[PDB]
Amino acid sequence: GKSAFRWVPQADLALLDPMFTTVAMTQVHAQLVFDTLFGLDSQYLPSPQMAAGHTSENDGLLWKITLRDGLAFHDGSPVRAQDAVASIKRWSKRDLMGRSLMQATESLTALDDKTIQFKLSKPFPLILHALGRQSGNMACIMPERLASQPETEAVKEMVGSGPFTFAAAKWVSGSRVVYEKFAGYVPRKDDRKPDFAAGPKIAHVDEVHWHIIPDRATAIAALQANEVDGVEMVDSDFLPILTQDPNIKLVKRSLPTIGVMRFNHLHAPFNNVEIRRAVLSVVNQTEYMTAMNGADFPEYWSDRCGVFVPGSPMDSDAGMEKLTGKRDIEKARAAIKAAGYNGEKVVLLDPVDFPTWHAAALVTADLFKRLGFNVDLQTMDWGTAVQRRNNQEPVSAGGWSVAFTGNTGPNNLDPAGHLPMRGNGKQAWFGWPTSERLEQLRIDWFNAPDLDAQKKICREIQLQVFEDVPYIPLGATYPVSALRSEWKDFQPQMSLFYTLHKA
Repeated sequence: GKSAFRWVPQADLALLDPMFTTVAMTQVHAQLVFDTLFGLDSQYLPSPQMAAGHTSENDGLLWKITLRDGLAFHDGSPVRAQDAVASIKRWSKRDLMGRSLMQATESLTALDDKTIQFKLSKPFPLILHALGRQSGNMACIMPERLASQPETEAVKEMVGSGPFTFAAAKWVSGSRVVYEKFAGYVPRKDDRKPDFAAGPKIAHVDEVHWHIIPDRATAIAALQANEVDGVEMVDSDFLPILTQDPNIKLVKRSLPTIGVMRFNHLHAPFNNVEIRRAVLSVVNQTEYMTAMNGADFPEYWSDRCGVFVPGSPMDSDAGMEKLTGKRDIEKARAAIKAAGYNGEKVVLLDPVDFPTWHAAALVTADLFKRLGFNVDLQTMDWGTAVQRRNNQEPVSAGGWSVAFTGNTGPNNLDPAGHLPMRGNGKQAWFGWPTSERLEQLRIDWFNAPDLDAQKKICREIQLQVFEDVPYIPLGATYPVSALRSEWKDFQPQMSLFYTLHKA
């Protein structure tokens, strides 16, 4: 009699503590079992979820957050402010955003069992954005007895307040994970349409069953045979069959993989900003996306990708002509020669066993040869290339010059966790670009008073990325999930099992 949603995750579930690890499947698990003080909508803006509201006083140095009525943990005990305080303190040990919030917090206390109080040293306008984090790491609320565990010891007992309970006796490694609708869950008021994690969270199925199927062809066959209801990760090879199947609905997920060309900024030739800007002037995202993804399903990639997720609030047209304008090879060749390039060996790391990034390496090798570079395209396994790109030494000592990879997830929405834009030198992501401007602009975004101010700073960040070229975006590739056609309102921002429904 129980209704169930049968789900094929992209990987098995290995860890249960959402504060302990950022791995994708733990964060999906977390959105079934736990809840957050604030949710994010499709514009990734915060709104009350477990909270009823908030107040800001004393010139933004004193914040009060009130819990709404009807919150309960899966053991029946109500959620209090003391549980939220203990959860936030533990969550802030490993979460980047929570760490920044508590660095600005003088004291975090519960005034009663319903009101949370932040006493701030300096203003932190991103406090609601912080407490609204949905993944990596979800700002999940646990009972104080569990939130008091050390941040270095992963929590094993699953007691959340979210719309599903974790059936621990049904977690079978390599085979099954089972979640059961929390009968005691009281969704917040229905004053807005459910949208990502904003509005009421309603479970419309009695159970969610993860079917672990490592063979991707087997998983697709189960979906077409109506043996499962959804598959998290659909490879491009299966796009023709699934598009033709009228019983299957393909879901373009909201957050893409932004492909990046990453230089080694520590040695010639890409320690020279004029050479980096010359390469930027001939990168054609249409060519990269066509080679990496094919031309048959262009609805799942974008060739107009700047620093941030295309179409998201921080995205803008600032300086985008640096990518969308004419790709002039002759002028770029002349600029590289004028900059002083003299045939130095340029090592490209080619991961032959990773098809998309192998394709990006091949496009770049041909482009660099036409630019006049002395190209050394080194073929290796992806795991080898990941080790090689950590070397900071020059090419003469076995070093590298260009590498190719992708950045996924909400980090690409804003400067907080954005990896390639960072400019703190040898403390930055591999490649180690130095841009004091980009570092200061990121800090400016943290201190920005409102959304309009944040957007203006992210325009400047994009202008500065094109000027200093810490990396070059190659395009955005959107992952795809597949569902049986009867399932509606599946949220595309994250694999979520509330809101979705059949009837």
